[PDB]
Amino acid sequence: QVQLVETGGGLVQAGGSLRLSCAASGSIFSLNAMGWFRQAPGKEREFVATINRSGGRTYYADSVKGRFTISRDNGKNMVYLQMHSLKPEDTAIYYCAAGTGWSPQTDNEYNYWGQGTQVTVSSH
Amino acid sequence: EDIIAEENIVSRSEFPESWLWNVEDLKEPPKNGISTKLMNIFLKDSITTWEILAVSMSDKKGICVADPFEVTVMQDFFIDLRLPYSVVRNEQVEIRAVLYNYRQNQELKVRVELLHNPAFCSLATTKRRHQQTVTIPPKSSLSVPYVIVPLKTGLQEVEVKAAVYHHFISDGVRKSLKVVPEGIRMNKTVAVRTLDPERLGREGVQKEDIPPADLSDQVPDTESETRILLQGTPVAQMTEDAVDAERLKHLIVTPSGCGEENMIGMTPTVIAVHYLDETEQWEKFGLEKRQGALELIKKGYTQQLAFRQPSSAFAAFVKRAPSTWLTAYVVKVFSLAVNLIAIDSQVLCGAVKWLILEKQKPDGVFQEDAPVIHQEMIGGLRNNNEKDMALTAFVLISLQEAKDICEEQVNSLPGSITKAGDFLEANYMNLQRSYTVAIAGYALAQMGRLKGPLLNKFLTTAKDKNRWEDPGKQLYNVEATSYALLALLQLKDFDFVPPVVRWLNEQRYYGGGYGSTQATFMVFQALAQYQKDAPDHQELNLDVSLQLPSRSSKITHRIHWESASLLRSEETKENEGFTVTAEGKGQGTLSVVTMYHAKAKDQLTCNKFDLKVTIKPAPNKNTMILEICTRYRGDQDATMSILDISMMTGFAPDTDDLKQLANGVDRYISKYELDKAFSDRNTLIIYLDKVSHSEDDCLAFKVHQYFNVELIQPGAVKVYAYYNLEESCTRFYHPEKEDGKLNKLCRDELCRCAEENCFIQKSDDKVTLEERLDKACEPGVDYVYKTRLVKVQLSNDFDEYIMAIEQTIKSGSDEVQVGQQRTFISPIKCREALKLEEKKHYLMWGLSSDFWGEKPNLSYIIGKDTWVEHWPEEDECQDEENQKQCQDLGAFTESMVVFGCPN
Amino acid sequence: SPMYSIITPNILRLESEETMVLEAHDAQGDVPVTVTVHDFPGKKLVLSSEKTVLTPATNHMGNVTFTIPANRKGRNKFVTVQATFGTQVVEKVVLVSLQSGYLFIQTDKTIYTPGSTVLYRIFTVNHKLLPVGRTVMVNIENPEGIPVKQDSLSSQNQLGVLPLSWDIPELVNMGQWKIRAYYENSPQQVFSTEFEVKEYVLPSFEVIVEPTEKFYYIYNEKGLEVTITARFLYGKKVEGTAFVIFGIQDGEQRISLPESLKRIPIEDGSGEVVLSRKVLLDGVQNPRAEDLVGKSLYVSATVILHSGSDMVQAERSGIPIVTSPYQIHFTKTPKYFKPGMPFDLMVFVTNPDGSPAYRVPVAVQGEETVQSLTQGDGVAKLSINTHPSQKPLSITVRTKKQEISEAEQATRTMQALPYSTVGNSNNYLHLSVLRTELRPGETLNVNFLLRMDRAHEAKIRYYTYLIMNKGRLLKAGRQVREPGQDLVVLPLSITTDFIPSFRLVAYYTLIGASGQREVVADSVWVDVKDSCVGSLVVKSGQSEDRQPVPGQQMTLKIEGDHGARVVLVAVDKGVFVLNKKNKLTQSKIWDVVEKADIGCTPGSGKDYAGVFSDAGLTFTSSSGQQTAQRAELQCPQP
Ligand SMILES: *[C@@H]1O[C@H](CO)[C@@H](O[C@@H]2O[C@H](CO)[C@@H](O[C@@H]3O[C@H](CO)[C@@H](O)[C@H](O)[C@@H]3O)[C@H](O)[C@H]2NC(C)=O)[C@H](O)[C@H]1NC(C)=O
Ligand SMILES: *[C@@H]1O[C@H](CO)[C@@H](O)[C@H](O)[C@H]1NC(C)=O
Repeated sequence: QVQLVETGGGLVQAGGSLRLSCAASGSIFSLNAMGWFRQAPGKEREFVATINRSGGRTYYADSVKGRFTISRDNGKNMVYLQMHSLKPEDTAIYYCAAGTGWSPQTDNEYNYWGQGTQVTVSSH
Repeated sequence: EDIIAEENIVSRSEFPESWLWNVEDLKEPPKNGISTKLMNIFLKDSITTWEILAVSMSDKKGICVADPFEVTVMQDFFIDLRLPYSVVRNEQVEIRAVLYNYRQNQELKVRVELLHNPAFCSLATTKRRHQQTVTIPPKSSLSVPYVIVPLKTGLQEVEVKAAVYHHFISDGVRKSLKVVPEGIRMNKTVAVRTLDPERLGREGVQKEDIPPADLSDQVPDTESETRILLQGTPVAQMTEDAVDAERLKHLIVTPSGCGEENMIGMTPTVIAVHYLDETEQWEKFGLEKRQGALELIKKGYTQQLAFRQPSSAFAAFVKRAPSTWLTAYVVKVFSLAVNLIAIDSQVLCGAVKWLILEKQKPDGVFQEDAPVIHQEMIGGLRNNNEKDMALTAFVLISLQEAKDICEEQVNSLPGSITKAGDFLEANYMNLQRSYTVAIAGYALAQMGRLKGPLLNKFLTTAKDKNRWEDPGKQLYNVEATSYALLALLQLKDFDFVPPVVRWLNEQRYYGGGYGSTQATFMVFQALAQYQKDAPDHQELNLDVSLQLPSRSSKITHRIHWESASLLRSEETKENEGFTVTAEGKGQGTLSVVTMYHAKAKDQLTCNKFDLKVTIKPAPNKNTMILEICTRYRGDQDATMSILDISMMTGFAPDTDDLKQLANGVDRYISKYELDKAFSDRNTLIIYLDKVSHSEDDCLAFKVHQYFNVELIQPGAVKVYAYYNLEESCTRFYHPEKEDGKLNKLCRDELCRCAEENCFIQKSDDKVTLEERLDKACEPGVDYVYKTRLVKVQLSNDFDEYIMAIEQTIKSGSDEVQVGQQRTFISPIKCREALKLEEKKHYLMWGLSSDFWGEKPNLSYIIGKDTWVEHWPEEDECQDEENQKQCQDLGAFTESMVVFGCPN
Repeated sequence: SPMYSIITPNILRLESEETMVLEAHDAQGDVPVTVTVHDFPGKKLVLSSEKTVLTPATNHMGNVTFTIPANRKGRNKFVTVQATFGTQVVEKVVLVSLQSGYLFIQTDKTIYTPGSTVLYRIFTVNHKLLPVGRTVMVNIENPEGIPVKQDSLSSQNQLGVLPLSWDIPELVNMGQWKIRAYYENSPQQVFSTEFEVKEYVLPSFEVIVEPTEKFYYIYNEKGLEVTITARFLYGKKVEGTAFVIFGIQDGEQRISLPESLKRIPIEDGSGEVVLSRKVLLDGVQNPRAEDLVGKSLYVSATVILHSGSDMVQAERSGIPIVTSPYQIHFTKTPKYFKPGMPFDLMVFVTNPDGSPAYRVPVAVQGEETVQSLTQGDGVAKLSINTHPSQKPLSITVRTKKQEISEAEQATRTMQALPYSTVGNSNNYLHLSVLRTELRPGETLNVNFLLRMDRAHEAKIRYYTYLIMNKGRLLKAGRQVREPGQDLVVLPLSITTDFIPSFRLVAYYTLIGASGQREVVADSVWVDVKDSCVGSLVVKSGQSEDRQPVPGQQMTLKIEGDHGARVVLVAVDKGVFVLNKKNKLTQSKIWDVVEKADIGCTPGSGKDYAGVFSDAGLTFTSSSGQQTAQRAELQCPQP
């Protein structure tokens, strides 16, 4: 199997930016879907972004449509999520998940999840 | 717009029928006598089930075949490229890319594309992709038809990629088929040369230069294989059968009596075992009996030593005088007995030592003192006119049977033999009895010399040229002919032997009886030597080595009489003249046959059915009537047949028409196809209970265009009976294309695709003078002409535009002069796009790759790289609209003709 | 007076280690034995010469292992086996077979296209199935019989595995090609396998034509019901249409029934179709239905996908027409009995296709009290008591299946002849052993029962038993008997060297009634469960809760004997949809071994000499007691 470890999180200001790095256990090659998911306090786990196996296709949620950019490096077994123009409504635990490629915008086709990392965007 | 195939699909290509041809050794330490080896393998790209078979060989356990282990490899979405084994060059076929969707309840929207290949003619070109979007319901499949035309022979490759919308799932298949030329396999005989080095050739060798394959019907640029068949020709010689052992059962005798009586009973038993051992008739006589007679032979040798006198001589009693004949006959029987049983050799050599000291006069004569009490055993020597010469020959033969055994013991033996041989030659030409010439004919042929005249007297004394006969008892004559056979077999002569042995067999003399000692011993010693040395064959031994300039080695073959390599074939794909060197004895045959592709009628398609497919725009956007008429070409009506119908891209059959066809008496449309949705239904099978051979059975149904498409791929119809898919017939249908065939230009079985653009589409106003010069001054642009359209020969396959070369602006590789004509070819789909008018002038340039025919009849093709621009007449330039173009064309000519193209 | 006896196999092999047991009955002191092997009809050559001494400590029981060298028309060849005990010579002419071992040929695939490569291996083993190092000649010939490639390899230090390959040219004939191989020392024994050359592409699904019963009952009014099963190679059901047609086959003439052509739909991967009894009778020209008994039926199905993109033809042939679903065979029962002692019937019951039938009750007529049941091997044992009389024993066995009417029962009759004794002394020897599936690791209790006169039983103090396995002498020993022990039990250790079966022949000798040297023998054929001598298993070395994906790495687990060389191959099962003939299996290897067995009979013989010969042994003594000469390589034909 394969497990994941999320890093790159921390505390940031309201307007700034930060990128989250997802480290994979085994070779991420041949894995069709690599998605990022988040769960805000008091809310449900929602979809953020998926990336193709080769990286040529992506999907984003409407709330973060033109503000986040997902990328992957199949040679380094790494997934990234560059977060720009942050909003106080983006405070959540960010989870990195491995998928099968089918229905990449839902969590029902992801069987290998990560520990998650806290990204707190304060209004101060 | 989004091309979903941007997924960077690396198509699956490894589809071996068998793999994992590996050898592993269980070196791991065993646990309870079982070693476990873990082995990492990489599964191939095939989507199937693999059967892995393992066989083990063990020093202490032997061979063991494991039970087969199966591995199933699958995906939820994948392409199955149903590719035929081979396709004939330039024949249009329809392949099937079947896309499978094994999702449980998800309907897929897939973008599937056929990739362009210059070896094929399809809708995919270098500037246009054959992409389409299809829908696959869950747990179903959809066949995507693709129409292609192979353009070059050899192993050619077809690749189909697909990627699903809204899911990160993609797949690609890249298989290959064989493109075979239009001919039919045919074999011709190159040469049949008989090998006989001792009759043909010189100095014992025979060189045979083989000419290369003399084919004149071969399809150009096709492979031929030449098979060299070296085969030895076996020959046999007739030989006379051995005497049936059932007639010889009475020769097993228990020897008893005194010194002469013991040898009488010992003779038929020693000579019977000797003859039965040589002919190997013990199986048909009784294998158990061989040991019993072997003990009677020992019993004879045991009781004969009781009468061996202390002087190493033999007499009837221990008080009887010794005999020259009896001593010489014990030497004759004991010598032939050594091969089966032996005890003492000094007894045999002791008798030969006495046979020369006491009974050898220096004249070479053996004289008998005659103490032989039994005149029965004497044989022909008794009652013989020349009893003196017949006895010298009898004892001389006894010394020879013991010469190879007493050469070191008796060193004076070769002296008495030479002396005995000297006496025989002198009085050989004076004998008048056939017995004396026969026994002294074997006595001088044995390791001796009979002169030419002596051999002539030996052969001419055979009355009827088959037997030796003289007045007297017939046992003397049978004994004589037996001596004459051992002579003909000692001289290795075999032209006089067959009639001699045939007479001995027709005598039906089986030995035994009174006075039969000599007749029984000689007739089976001679007939045993005939079976020991006999020509069954003619000694085949050919050393044939072929030197081929096709390789750097000479392959040889020793064609013995051995049956291991009677024939040995040597294949050589290279067609070159080679040399066959053959030396040795015997005969052989050489066969050289070359298989090749002979060009003939390409008529192998539709050999069992007639098929007429018409598509008519007879009156939701578009609606046409697809009519299919078929007829079986047999003496009777055909059985259940299949109509494999393929829809042209964007069309689907009318559902109500299919339900009315399914209600037919001799038709069946499966409920599966009738319940299918209107869309994603591009294939259909109408089953026929029968198809008439007398009339055309016609069915027709309407087809609607539910999706507008820019390029419509021709549909296909395929007919075949259920028991033979190979005997099929496929017709293509497509509106606005001749008989549903894709646009191609063919000449002498060489076609090039014509689905490219009609010509360079740049507008006459968006092009400038500098843009014309920069394009025309490229090295790729071979010819630049100003032409005048003379005639437009319209045809259904392609339009021919006969151009007069008004001016040679830039002469290319074709030497054309002003006033001459060249034909410019373009497919009929470009007739409305070119808008060429007769007696108008045009500026034309193109590539040298657009040349077509041979140099004397060179045609030009109007392809995607051909520039065709209207050249207005001199008076037409007075208009303000043509002022810009005329200033460019007039300047374009002066810049090219007077100054050429720099760089 | 002492009688010296020698025993060898009926047939001797070249380069094979044969065993010769030497005995010195009723003798005291050491007995030096010089064994020599000469040719025949001559005696000039000395093929082997071993020496040994029969000590009284071993009760004058020893063996000598020799090997006939392979220095060598169309007739038999013999040798002279001669053992000189002291000064007494005891010799026997023995038939020799020109066989060096076996050759098994494996091809990677069963069918090939022109232009492809044939990868094939040749396994060189001897008569014990152990690997050997010999020179092997290999040929590849076309359908016309023309050898296109000839090789000559040395399997020495190759562990009996010769890998080979050949590239099929493009210009080539279609049909059945042969790979023929033979040993250099024994070129008269040729081993062959076939592979088809054809133009094809692999299909995407397989078709299974399975009748509801593996036969057709001629009086079944329902006709022959057949189920057509079609599924993809990767394990998914097929939707399409099937064209099924039936036919009758008498010997090698096939007669198609055009009226039986049915077009059935294949829904959910399955479809059914019936050949009615009227169509069968009408198509074969309306004969009496009993005439069709003995002929077979074949079924040909052609399944086409609804898309028309692929189609597959399948055929199920050899469906016999029978009046009974069972066949009774006495091929495993001895044909000779001993008067006064129990006779053990080995009734073998098969289904009409030849497979062994399980749990089929059989019984002997006239008794109705002796009724057994067939085991998994299809054999049922029936011990019946026989009168002490010289009458022939006619036995008729019938099946007693409950669900089957008396008309559909099976029957078969055999006759057993009384064992003839020397001088009508009524001295016999019975070997009894239980008949169930015997496996290595078990012990077999062999009972030695002695029926003879009590005025001479004190003279018999030992039995001499010999074990015949795969045409060779595996173990020869002595079973000691004490005066008064009419029955002694020999516990025999059944190891893997007894696979696939073996014969146990025993004999005792004495000087009894008129001072005549009498030899009494008996034999029994014991079947052991077929398997490998060692073991070999291939399975998955990973969890494989996942279904593997094209290109995915997979761990393969191979479990076998230590020091064994395993050769592998992986074949697309679509190949077998096109051709599945001439595939190497362990069952075919045991078929070759049993066909090469030099024993011809499952039991005793007409006399003591017949017991040795039928088990494939020779007997010869200085007192004249010996076996009849054997000159035919094959067994007598019934
Ligand atoms: C022919 O004679 C040979 C030699 O006497 C026999 O081979 C020997 O058979 C004995 C059994 O009677 C073997 O003894 C046992 O060996 C096993 C395995 O080593 C061991 O575990 C036991 O404790 C016991 O010692 C002996 O090893 C064996 N020797 C050889 C060299 O094979 C053979 O059985 C005779 N064959 C016939 C057909 O009579
Ligand atoms: C030659 O052609 C004939 C006719 O098809 C065929 O039967 C034969 O096998 C061919 N022989 C060879 C060597 O190709």
